Amino acid sequence: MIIPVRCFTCGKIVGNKWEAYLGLLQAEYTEGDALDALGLKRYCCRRMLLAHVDLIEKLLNYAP
Amino acid sequence: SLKQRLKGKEGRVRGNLMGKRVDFSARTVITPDPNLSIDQVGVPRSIAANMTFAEIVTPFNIDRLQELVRRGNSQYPGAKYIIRDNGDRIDLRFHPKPSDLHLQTGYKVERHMCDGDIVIFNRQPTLHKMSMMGHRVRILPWSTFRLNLSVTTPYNADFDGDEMNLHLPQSLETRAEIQELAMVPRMIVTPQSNRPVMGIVQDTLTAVRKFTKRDVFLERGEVMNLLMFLSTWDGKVPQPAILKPRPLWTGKQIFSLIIPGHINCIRTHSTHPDDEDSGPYKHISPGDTKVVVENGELIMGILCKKSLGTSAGSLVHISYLEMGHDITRLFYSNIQTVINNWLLIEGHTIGIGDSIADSKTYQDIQNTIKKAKQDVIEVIEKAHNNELEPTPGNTLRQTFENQVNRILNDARDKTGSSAQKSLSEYNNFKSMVVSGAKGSKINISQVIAVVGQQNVEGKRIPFGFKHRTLPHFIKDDYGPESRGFVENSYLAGLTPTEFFFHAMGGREGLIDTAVKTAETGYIQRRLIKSMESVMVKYDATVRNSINQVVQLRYGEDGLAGESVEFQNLATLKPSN
Amino acid sequence: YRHLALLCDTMTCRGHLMAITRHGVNRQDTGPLMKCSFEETVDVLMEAAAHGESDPMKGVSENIMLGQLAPAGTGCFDLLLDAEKCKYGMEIP
Amino acid sequence: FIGKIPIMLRSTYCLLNGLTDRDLCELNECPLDPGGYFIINGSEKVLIA
Amino acid sequence: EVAYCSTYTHCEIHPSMILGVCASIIPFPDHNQSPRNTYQSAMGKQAMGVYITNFHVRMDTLAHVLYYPQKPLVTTRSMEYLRFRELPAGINSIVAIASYTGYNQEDSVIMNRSAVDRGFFRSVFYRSYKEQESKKGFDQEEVFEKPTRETCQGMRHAIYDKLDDDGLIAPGVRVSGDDVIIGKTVTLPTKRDCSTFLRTSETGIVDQVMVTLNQEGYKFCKIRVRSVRIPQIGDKFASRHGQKGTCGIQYRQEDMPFTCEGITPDIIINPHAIPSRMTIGHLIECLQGKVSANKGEIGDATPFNDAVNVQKISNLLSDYGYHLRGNEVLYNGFTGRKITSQIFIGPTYYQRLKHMVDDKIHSRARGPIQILNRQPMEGRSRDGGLRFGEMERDCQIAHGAAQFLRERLFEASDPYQVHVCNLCGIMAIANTRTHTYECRGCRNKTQISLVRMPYACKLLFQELMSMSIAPRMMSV
Amino acid sequence: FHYKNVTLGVPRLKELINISKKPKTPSLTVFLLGQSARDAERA
Amino acid sequence: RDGKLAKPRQLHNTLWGMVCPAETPEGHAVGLVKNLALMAYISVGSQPS
Amino acid sequence: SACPLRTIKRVQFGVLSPDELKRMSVTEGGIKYPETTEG
Amino acid sequence: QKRITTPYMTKYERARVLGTRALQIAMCAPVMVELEGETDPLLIAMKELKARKIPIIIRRYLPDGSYEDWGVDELIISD
Amino acid sequence: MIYICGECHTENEIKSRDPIRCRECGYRIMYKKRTKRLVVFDAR
Amino acid sequence: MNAPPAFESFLLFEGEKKITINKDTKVPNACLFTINKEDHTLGNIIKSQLLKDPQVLFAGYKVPHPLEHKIIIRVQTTPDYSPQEAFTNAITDLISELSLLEERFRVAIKDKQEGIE
Amino acid sequence: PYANQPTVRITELTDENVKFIIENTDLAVANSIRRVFIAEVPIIAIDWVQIDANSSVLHDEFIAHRLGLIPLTSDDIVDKLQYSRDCTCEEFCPECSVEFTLDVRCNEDQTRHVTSRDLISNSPRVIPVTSDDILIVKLRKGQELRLRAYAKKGFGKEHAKWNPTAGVAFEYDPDNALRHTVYPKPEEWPKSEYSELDEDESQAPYDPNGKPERFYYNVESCGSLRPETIVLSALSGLKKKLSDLQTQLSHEIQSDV
Ligand SMILES: [Mg+2]
Ligand SMILES: [Zn+2]
Ligand SMILES: [Zn+2]
Ligand SMILES: [Zn+2]
Ligand SMILES: [Zn+2]
Repeated sequence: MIIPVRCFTCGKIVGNKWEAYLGLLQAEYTEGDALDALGLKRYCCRRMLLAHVDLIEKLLNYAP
Repeated sequence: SLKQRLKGKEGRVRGNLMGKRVDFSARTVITPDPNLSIDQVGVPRSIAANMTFAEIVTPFNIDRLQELVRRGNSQYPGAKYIIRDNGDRIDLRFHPKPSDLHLQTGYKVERHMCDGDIVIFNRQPTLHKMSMMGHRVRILPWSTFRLNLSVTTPYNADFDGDEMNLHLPQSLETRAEIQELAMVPRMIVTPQSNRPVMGIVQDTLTAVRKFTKRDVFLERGEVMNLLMFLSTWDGKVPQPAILKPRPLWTGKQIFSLIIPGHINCIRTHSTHPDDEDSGPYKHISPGDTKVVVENGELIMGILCKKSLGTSAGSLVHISYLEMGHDITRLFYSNIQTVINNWLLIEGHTIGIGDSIADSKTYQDIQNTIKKAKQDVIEVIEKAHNNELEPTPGNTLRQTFENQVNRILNDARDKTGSSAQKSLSEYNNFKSMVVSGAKGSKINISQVIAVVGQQNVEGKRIPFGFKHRTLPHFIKDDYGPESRGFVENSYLAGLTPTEFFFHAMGGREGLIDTAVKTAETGYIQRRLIKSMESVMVKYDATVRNSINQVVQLRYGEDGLAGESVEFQNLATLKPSN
Repeated sequence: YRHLALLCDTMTCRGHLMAITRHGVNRQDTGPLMKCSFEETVDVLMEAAAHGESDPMKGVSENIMLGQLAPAGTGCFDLLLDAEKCKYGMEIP
Repeated sequence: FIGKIPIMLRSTYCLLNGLTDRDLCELNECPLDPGGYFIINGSEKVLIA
Repeated sequence: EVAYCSTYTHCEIHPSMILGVCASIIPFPDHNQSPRNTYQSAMGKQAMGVYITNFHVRMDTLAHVLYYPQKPLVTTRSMEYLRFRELPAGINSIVAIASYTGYNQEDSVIMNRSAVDRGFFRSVFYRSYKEQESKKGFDQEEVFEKPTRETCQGMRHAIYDKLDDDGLIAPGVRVSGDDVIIGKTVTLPTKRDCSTFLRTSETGIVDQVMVTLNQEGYKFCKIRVRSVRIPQIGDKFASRHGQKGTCGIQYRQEDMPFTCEGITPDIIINPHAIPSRMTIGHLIECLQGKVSANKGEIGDATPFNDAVNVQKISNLLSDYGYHLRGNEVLYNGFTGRKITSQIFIGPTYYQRLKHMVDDKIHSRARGPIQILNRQPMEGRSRDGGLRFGEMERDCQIAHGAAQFLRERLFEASDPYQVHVCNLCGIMAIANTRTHTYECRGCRNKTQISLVRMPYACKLLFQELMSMSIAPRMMSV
Repeated sequence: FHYKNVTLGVPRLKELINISKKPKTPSLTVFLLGQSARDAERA
Repeated sequence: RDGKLAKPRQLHNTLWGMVCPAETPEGHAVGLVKNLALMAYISVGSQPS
Repeated sequence: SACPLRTIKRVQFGVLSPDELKRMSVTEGGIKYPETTEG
Repeated sequence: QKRITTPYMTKYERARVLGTRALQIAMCAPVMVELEGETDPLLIAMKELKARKIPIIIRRYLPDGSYEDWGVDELIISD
Repeated sequence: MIYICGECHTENEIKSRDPIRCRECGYRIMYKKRTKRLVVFDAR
Repeated sequence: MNAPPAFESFLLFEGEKKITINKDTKVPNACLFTINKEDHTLGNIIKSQLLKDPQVLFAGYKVPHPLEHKIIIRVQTTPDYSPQEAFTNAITDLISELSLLEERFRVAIKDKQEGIE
Repeated sequence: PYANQPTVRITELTDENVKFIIENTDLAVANSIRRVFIAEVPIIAIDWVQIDANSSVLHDEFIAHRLGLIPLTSDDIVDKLQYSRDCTCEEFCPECSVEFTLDVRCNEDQTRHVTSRDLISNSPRVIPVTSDDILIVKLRKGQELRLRAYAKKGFGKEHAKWNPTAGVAFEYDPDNALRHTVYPKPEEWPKSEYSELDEDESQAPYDPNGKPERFYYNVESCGSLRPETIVLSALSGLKKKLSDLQTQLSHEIQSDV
């Protein structure tokens, strides 16, 4: 649905990073390059962005 | 009609009268607890509060009872209802104030269930007395039933959503008899097999084998923690196995402390060699096999699944014979607690690398498979020539199939030996196999070398298509892969044709197991109803309900089934 | 061996081969209440009333149906409290 | 009039088929939802082969 | 080559295509045991995941939704076709094969409390209750209105204050379990009221309240309650490779063992389980999952593709600088000392099972009994006594504990007292006020005696007397 | 199925529980008192 | 489902490419319920005229 | 209550006589009305 | 003696006697053996059985119906 | 009392014991308005 | 309650006593110290200091149940020496080491606020 | 019977992370301090959330859980703020709690994204740590979300959100002279970053007597509290726990005599 605020293992904030990660995906950086641009050296922090799927946009499309 | 009103299954005369739902019964998911004692069973606080035991007022304990009356339907320790001498029942919650009501001698107090109460703990289906074992109530905050690892082996319940039922006796006599006959430490042994039904859990058993390895050294601080955990510890530290470099205790020496009193037991090692006993140095035991326990101390060898297993002559069985059931229950708890503390420091692991083998071993496995396939081709061509002659009383086609199967079997055995040679003491998979707690040598052969022939109903896969098992195969194909033989290990991966044949083997196995359970249960139910009447009288003659004698003495020996143990006469076997 | 020996001995106790089946239980010296618990209650009870037959109550099932303790272990013997042993006793408040 | 025949969802006769994803969003019907189930008394029933 | 045939009429498009949608989700199925793949097909159907994107628009009873659904790190190409990625039923969890406090033994999974606090594996539950006004007769019309003690003959002790004037609870309020959520009054020639109660311990805030005309046209109201449930030790979590188990225990991140990096595995599984089920694929997937996270590209789990080999994945891990086997040195959290044996750790996709401990737990004490047979019956709490099995009674006979067996058989259910004379086996009329009972026909008070037998047995004896066969009870 | 044809396992136990005039695969092992048992040709 | 006959329950060679062997519900009846292969399509059928 | 509590030694089954049934029957003169209650 | 029935108390007899003695203590039976600061009736009952001071005589029923009377002191604890 | 019509996204009061309908929308489906009272929650 | 509250785990009740004195007759001058509502972190540090002390013959720290919050520490000393004195000495040594470490860390940050350069 | 004198050397000092090495100290002391930084150091995070009305797709409970996880600056007022239960003042007030109020309405056709920066705090010192902005929820056109929240002081043990630091890296004895961990193949294993082992030397030679020393600790923080400040606070907190235990023991011995 929406990115979790904190990484499941470290507790480092991932919610702010997700908007930056989407911008890196929009830019030349690939999914691996975007994680390198973030500079996370721990797989758990990289995994949260890589495995996350945004279903919030689908919910927004439906009329309220 | 009135005759129609009388009914059998789901009927008042039979279904309701013979079996009826019982109050004071609690059901919830079960989770294992190593720390909890074997008698103790974890109970959720909410279930414990709902369950109640009627208690006669006693002058010595009146102060506790009045406190329970003061807190009604609020605190966990409280009385939901009070029964007066008249027998009228009063609700504290409905009554405006609990304090105004006054307790009198002989009043009945519905105290909520508390730790130390005795309950009957049973699995949802009971096929034997061992399934139903009396347990001591213990309270834990979470809503789950917590039971010791040792009690799990008689229950035989895997912890995947499984649930169990506990019933609380409301009568002093019923509670006392349940303690005398159904207590879990008393039921550790089984009369039918004359052996304990309780065996060390696989995680503890593999750790025990690693703990009893010769190359185990423990620091003084680590040993002090193990002594603190041991209930059997007498508060006196044993002299260290190694003294001058630093105080050190061997794992076998720490296990000797766990063993209670002075029980003497000898158990053959799981990997113990018959050749070693015939050969010299049998007493020396170079392989550390031939486990021997003397004066309640492990002296030599490595403890194995057989030594701590649910079998006659086991070290736990010897503890039951001399130390007694209560001490044996403490011994089971002590082994688990010490093993867990040692296990976290030692560590346990499994990996693809343990499954993987050296390339030279893989090349050897490929060579034997190639030779077997060539031999099968030679048999097929000879059969077409008709050089092969049918064995008497057997079809030529059957003999040709049997000989091809023999070639596959010998090759699979050779690949299996290559898989065993690749395994090393460092390798985790070999260590689990050596303990025997989990895994098997045959499982290793499937994992590293050849899974083996896949068959349905013990016969090679038939040709569903005309003359062909599959469209990809040619007509009249006698190739081993066509007949479902699998020469590929699980780690290597399975070809789609092999995978389909493997699925057929899995499907047939699944059907037989499900059908078998229903049939065995049905026949057992008829047998249990038929033999329930038979019983032993005061004179010790076994008799039916009619009282016609079945046997003059029980078992033809007039002795308990558990008491008899295997012994060697050593008179008839030697020459005159 | 004791469990195996008992199963053959009870089967051969009659002196004829009998299968463990409902029909085999139906031909027995057991009382009508046991037959009533076996789903043949209507026929046996009419026959018992006509012949004035009386249930023995030997079976454990007959006792449990009436709510009496089954005649198993812990039920056959009856205790007999004795005053002479009671006389050397200490009263408690 | 002969009678009323229940209509399988996402069938050509059914209104949902032939509608764009935006039209489905207005009707609160998911484009992802497979369909193929008859609706009887406001419940989902699918025939089994 | 020496092919079986050189003129094949047709060729398979792909070997993996034959596998079904449930089979495809499992990674490396061929490496895994064939029965284990079958078990996971059942697990995938009962896995808890959002059924459809517009879950809110449709009110569904027992609906299961996932707080943070995540795509698997390793995905089969077939999985994309069934759109499993679009609506995932599981969240990836780091997994280590190790033995710690012994809670993990016998298919139990250790879990991180800190991850549960962050909302990992958290789920949303929706339950819908629907009530329609009934008008079988004009006097039997059942309008929905708030129940009041003065106007209602059958009003329950539970307060009706939560219910609105319409008799329908307001949306957005939090209602405790076993509390009335719908109030209806049936006209009485005052008027008795029919009230529907919440499931016990539902603890669910009302998501929305809907009032609409029914197909019949009678007033129809649907109430949906939403309850948020965190992961629990009782709750079962299932691994993708045919593994299912309850959570053994939950520990704090400091309590959980930590690597040199300090990463702590979300879920810890016993090492013994993997050899018994021979799940070779699960170990490969754990290696692939760590490789995929470092690589930054999603792994392929197709079984017959043969794109990735165990050695190739190990070589990729060595390139990342991680050990090729994937074993990592770990420190016991409490000791702070590096563990003697390195533990292999790899992320494994995990799907939460539908079964939950909270629904399963139930206990009954002094519950209301049915008038016809005096049998124990479930109350509004919905908790009922467990039936005593016929086999369980036989086990008690083998134990020799006759008193306990008698207590469950007679005292626990329908205990009754009857009066009979020695000769006459008829049910003598009993008057409590007189305290004297008389077998009618012989007018006897000396012969009368008190016998305790089950109420079901007493009524059965009366039915036999109606059939003209009289059971006769004699003291001698 | 694994052993000619013999009845073993739970079905054989079921045959003991319910007596059957004919077993599913009846067979009797035969031993010879005469010297024929010792030598294959006489057997 | 009650019937225990082995031949209907057992997987067959012709089933290849038409059904998924792994996708079978476990229980008293094994393999009685099957799911068709994704490539496999049930034919609507055509007039023979 | 006042009546003593004792176990039943034996149970005997015999046909129930109509004459004894009439004596123990609660109703006198039988039931002459099919309706459960007139009003 | 000349009794076929064993002089030693049977395990079933031991269970009933311990339950009966415990039942008496909870009711408020005078204690033949003083309790060692025990509020649990079962614990006192087991010590009373070891003392053999319990006032209980057990009647054993033979198939012919002959009765054998054994005092708690005469009976030997099975355990 | 007050009810919300989903089709036209407007709130129209519905009389008790009166057939449900919407003014100028002809909609018989109504949703009760959110309660005025505020329910506290725990961030944990 | 099915889930224990977090505040209760670290907070002792008024009736509960933080430290309990127990006497062991198994060995001379052996005293058992039990601390309720205590995390594993405090117990590990106390046991190591007691092990370092020559006077303390036996130092053992264990947790009876993980779900329960409690630590049990056993101290054995020479008959002339007192076990309670050893326990207090271990606490003082730990406090002295921590205070010196805190001063050194504070000096180190002051030395390089912007780093070495 | 006297504690050894510890020596502290700081490899790196930065807001994002602090790397420090402590030598001449016991392994148990090194492990205890590492655990203390993660759970014994208090931070200010939202504990109470009340939503007057919710129109967002996410339910009110979902929004409340996200708000608590979001970090709030606690560098100087963690000591100044008091636990609401401990303080005798009203539970909702400025001294013991920080009030956060967010009201967001989207009238544009484009969805408006709610951010942590949007939250308004009565106390300036406690603020959402924004320099990007964390996305709490996305609001569709015509949807308004209004909520009132209060932030209460708590340490890591109480909740994961209250923990003030990310995962802390602790390692010691990179060369395996102690042989605490034994590798079946030393060459396959990669050498540690702090390892002094040469490329030729796959593993360190075993030493009969070894002392754990030169422990390496790296602390990474959200930035609400400085990582070096967290270490200084942790050392005082562990010392306070020992002092409280000594005070309890002194009272207990006084009661005995
Ligand atoms: Mg199971
Ligand atoms: Zn992370
Ligand atoms: Zn009479
Ligand atoms: Zn409208
Ligand atoms: Zn305040």
